[PDB]
Amino acid sequence: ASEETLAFQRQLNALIGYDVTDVSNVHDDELEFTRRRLVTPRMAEVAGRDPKLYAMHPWVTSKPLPEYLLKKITNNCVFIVIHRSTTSQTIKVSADDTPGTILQSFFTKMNERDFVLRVCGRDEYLVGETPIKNFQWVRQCLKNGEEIHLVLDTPPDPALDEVRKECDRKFRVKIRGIDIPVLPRTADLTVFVEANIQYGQQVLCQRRTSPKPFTEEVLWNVWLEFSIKIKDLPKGALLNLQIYCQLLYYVNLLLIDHRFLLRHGEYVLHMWQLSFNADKLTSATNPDKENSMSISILLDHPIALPEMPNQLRKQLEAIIATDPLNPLTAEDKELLWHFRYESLKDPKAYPKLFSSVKWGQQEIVAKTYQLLAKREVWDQSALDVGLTMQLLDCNFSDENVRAIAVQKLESLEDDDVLHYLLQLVQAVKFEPYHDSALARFLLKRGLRNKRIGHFLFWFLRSEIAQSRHYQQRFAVILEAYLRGCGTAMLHDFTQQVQVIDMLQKVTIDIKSLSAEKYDVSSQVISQLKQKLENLQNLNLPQSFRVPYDPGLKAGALVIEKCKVMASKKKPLWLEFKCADPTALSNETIGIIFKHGDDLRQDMLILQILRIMESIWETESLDLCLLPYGCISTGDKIGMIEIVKDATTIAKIQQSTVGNTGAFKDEVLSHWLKEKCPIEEKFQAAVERFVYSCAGYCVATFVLGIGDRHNDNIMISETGNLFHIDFGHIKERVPFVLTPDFLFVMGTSGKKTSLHFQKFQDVCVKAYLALRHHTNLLIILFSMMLMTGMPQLTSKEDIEYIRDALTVGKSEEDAKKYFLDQIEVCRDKGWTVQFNWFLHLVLGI
Ligand SMILES: O=c1c(O)c(-c2cc(O)c(O)c(O)c2)oc2cc(O)cc(O)c12
Repeated sequence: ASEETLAFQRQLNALIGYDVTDVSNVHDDELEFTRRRLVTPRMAEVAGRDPKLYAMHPWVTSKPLPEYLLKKITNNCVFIVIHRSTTSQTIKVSADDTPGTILQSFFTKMNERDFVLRVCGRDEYLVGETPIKNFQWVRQCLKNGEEIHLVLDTPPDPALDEVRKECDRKFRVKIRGIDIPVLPRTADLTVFVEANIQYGQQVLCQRRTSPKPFTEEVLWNVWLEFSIKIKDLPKGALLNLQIYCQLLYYVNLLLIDHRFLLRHGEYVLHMWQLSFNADKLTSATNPDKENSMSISILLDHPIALPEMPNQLRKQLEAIIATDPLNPLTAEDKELLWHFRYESLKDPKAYPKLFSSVKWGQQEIVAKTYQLLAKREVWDQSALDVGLTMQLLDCNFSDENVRAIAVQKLESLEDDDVLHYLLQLVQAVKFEPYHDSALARFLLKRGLRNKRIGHFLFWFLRSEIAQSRHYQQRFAVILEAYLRGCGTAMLHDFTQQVQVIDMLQKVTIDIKSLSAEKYDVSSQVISQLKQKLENLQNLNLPQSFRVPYDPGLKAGALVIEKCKVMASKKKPLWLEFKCADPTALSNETIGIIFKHGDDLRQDMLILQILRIMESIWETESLDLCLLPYGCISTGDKIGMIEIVKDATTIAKIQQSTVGNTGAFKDEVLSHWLKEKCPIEEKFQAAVERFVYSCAGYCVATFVLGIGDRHNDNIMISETGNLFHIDFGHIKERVPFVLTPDFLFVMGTSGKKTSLHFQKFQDVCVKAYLALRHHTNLLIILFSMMLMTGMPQLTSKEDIEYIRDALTVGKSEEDAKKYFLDQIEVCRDKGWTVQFNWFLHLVLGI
C-alpha cells in the first residue's frame, strides 16, 4: 500500500462522498466482498471498449425518424454549416451519409483525414458508421427548425481516458433485548418485538414477544420458533425485526449470506426509526450508534446448495390480462401455478405467475427454476421495458427471476438506457444483495458510454449523499465505476464536485440572512457578489462540465448578473460564460442552486416527462414540453437549469394588476403579442402555447399533480408553457386551464374556437397515446412513490394513476373522460387560483 495507492482511495472517497472502505458500520463483509467481485466486470468492460468511440461518445438512435421530423426534411436532404475559424461553408448532404462521407465530400467541394465534426460550442461529436439523421443533435436541430453548425477540429486523444493500474428443524431466533440511550416524552409507553421472515415484501411467517413497559433497557431472552423449516428458506429471505409501541424501530438481516451460508452467531443490530417504501427493505444498519435503538439477538455451517378446457383457459387469460395493481386470489394463484407451462408461453404473465409461487417451500422453488430453465419463449420475446421493470420491483427477491429481467435490458441501446437510467438506478434498492445482475448491468453500461456514465455518477451520488439506508451499497457501485471511467472523466467529476461544494456553502450562507421575511437586502446582494469574487479569485475552477448537460462547458462567473432570488428559500441565480470559444453566441448559462426543496422529487418527475415525450414520439407527437435539467447534488440541495426568456404566469398577472386575486383574462395574450412583434412569431408562439399547454395538461393530470398555483407555471417569449416547482406535491381542478390560457387560444366565454379545438384534439391524441403504454406508466409511477417519497406510500396512492388512465375503459369512453376534465376547468374559471392566492400568498 504505497502512498500512491492510499492517495487514490482518498480522492475516490472524496468524489464518492462516502468512505467505501469504512467498516465501523457492518456485521459482516458483504460490502468488501462486492468491491472485490466487481473488479472483474469492471476490467472486462474497460478492455473491451473501443478507445476512440469511447473518447468522443457519439450520441445516436436506431429508431425511425418521427413523422413530425419527416416534414422538416425535403427530399432526403440536409444542410450543415462547417466552420474553420472565421471561415465557414454550407453544404447539402444526403440524410444517409456517414460523418466520413461528409468530410470526404467536404474536401472535394472546397495527415489528411485526421479531423472530425463536432458541434459548435459543445463536446458533442458526430462520428461513427451511422447516418447523420440518426444523430440526436441533428434531430434536435430539425425539430427546433434550427441550423446545424459543426466545427472541424482535432479528434480527442484516447490516451486521456487512460485507466490506472489495477435441516428439518424449524427456524428459531432469540430476542435478548433492546437498548436505547434516551426515550420520548410521553413516557408511559409499552413495546414488543415482532419478528418476520420476509421475501418479496410478503411475510412467510411471524412471531412476537410479550408486551412490556418502554424503558432504556428491555430484556426478554425469549426463544421465537417459526414454523417454516431451515431447508425451506429461500436465498434472499429477510429476518425483519420490528418494534411496536405502532411501528417505531426496524432493522433487517439476510438469513442467507452472499456466500450461501446460514446466518448464525450473536448480533447487535442498530435499527432505524420510523417517521410501504424502499428503505424498510435495506440490509444496512443505522451508523449512528450513540443515539439509535439496538436489538440484540442470537441464532442457532449449513450451506444452501445452488391442454386445458376452454372456460379454464379463458379464465386464465382474463387474469393474465389484468393490470399490474390488481391483486390475485388464492384460486387465482393456484390456477396460474397449476398451468405454469401454459402461462409461460406468454411473457405478460411472468409477473403474475412468479408471485403465485410459494417461495417458502424448497420444492416449489426448485420446480420454478426448472420451469425457468426453458426460456426460449422469453429469450425470443420482444423487449418490453414495462414488463421487465415489473420483475425488478419490491415484489421479487429471487436472484434468478430478476436476472432474466436484467437479461432483456441488455438489448437496450444507450439512447434508451438514458431514458430509464434513473428508474433502474432506483431499482437497486430492491435488490437483496449488494452484488447483483442489475448492479453489474449499470456498472457495465457506464464504463461503455460516457453520457450514461456521467449521469450514473450524479444519480448514485445523490443517493449516497442523502440516503444512509443505501449509501454503502451505492458507494461500492460508484467506486467500481470511478475505477474505470478514465483520468479525463475522473478530472471533470473533480471540477464539478469542487464547483458544487463551494457554491453549496454560499447558497446556504446566504439563506441564513432572513428566512421568514422576503426582502433581498441591498447589502445581501452586495455580500453575495463579494463571496463569489473571493472564489473566482483563482481558487474556483476556471471551468467545469454542467452536470445536467455534460455537453456544455461552463466558464467564469458573470458576477454582475448573479443575485439572490426574491424567493422564500432564497435560491441562487448564477450565470456563467460558455468556456467554449467555438460557441456561436454570447448567451450565458443560467444555473440555480437551491436549498429547502427535495429536488430528488423534481428530478424523478422531470424524468417521467422525458419518458412521455419519447412515448409520444413512437406515435409521432410533439407536445413541446420543457423538461429542464435538475440534479439533486446532495442533502436538500441541488441545481436547476435556467430557461432563458421565461417568466411566472402569476408575475404576468401581477404586473398588469398587482398583489391581488383580481386576475384578468387578456393579460397573457397581451404579454405574448408584445413579446412577438414579428407577426410570424406570434402565431408561432401561439401554436406553441396550444401544444406546450396541452402537453403539460395531459402529463400533469396522469401524474396527479395538476391542481397547482399560478406561480409554479412559466411561459417563454417564444410561447412555451412549462410547469416548474415540482417540490413535494374544497375546490379542485384536474389541471390548470385558466381563463388567461383559454383566452390566448381565442376563447373568452364557454364558446369553442379554432385553436381551442386544436388544443382539445391534441390533448386527446396525447392522452390516448399514453394509454397505449398504461402498464409502463403504472410501474414507473409505483417505483417512484416507493423510492422517491419520504413518507410511506400505499396501494391507494398507486391506484390513482390507474383511474386517471381509465384502465379497462374503451378509447371512446376515455376520449370523452378527458374532454370532461377539460370542461371542469372552464366551469371553475379563476376559482381555484384565487383560492391558491388566498392560501399561499395570504396565509388563510
Ligand atoms: O424556484 C424555482 C425557480 O425559480 C425556477 C425557475 C426556472 C426557470 O427556467 C426560470 O426561467 C426562472 O425564472 C425560474 O425553477 C425551479 C424548478 C424546480 O424544479 C424547482 C424550483 O424550486 C424552481
